[PDB]
Amino acid sequence: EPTEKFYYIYNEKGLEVTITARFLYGKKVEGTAFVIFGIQDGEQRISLPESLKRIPIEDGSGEVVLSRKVLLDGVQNPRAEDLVGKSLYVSATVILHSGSDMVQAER
Amino acid sequence: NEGFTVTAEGKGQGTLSVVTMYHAKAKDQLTCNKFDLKVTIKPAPKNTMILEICTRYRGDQDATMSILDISMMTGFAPDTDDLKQLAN
Repeated sequence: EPTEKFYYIYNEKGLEVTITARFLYGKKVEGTAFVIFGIQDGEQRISLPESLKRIPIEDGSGEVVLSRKVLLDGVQNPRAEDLVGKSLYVSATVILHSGSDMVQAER
Repeated sequence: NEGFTVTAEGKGQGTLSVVTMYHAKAKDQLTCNKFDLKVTIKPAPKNTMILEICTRYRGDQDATMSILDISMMTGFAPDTDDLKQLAN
């Protein structure tokens, strides 16, 4: 659940993503998470290798930030206005400390 | 799976096709696809042994983030200090 359902183009703070993982039966979870930010332009999906961040999830909560520099440099074009009209997606993978299984949740 | 006879009559043309779904034997299947792994276990020089992992990637470029899940034998524990050096 991102804090805002958008990304301001001039926001120097950058996109912020909050991971909230919980067990099905109402108990909190502990483990580690994987986040990768991809830019979706219609049917064309472009990935950002340098945005891969290994964040530890504590009490079913965690955060990760994409600095605007990474978004600008990931695409070859350094222009800003061209990015208007596109979309981003988050492909989060959560893994237990036990290593039982992992779930790929994508927004 | 058996042979059958086709009988057609009347005006018009139609497309008749037969597709058979079967489970075929694999050829040169690699259970360790894209990941060549080599575990070497040796006795140490309380009972303890030195455990070694040698890993490699089959791709052209260096692989992305990888995970080494380890589930040791019954009644075994990792050495604390070794994990301390491996952590930092």
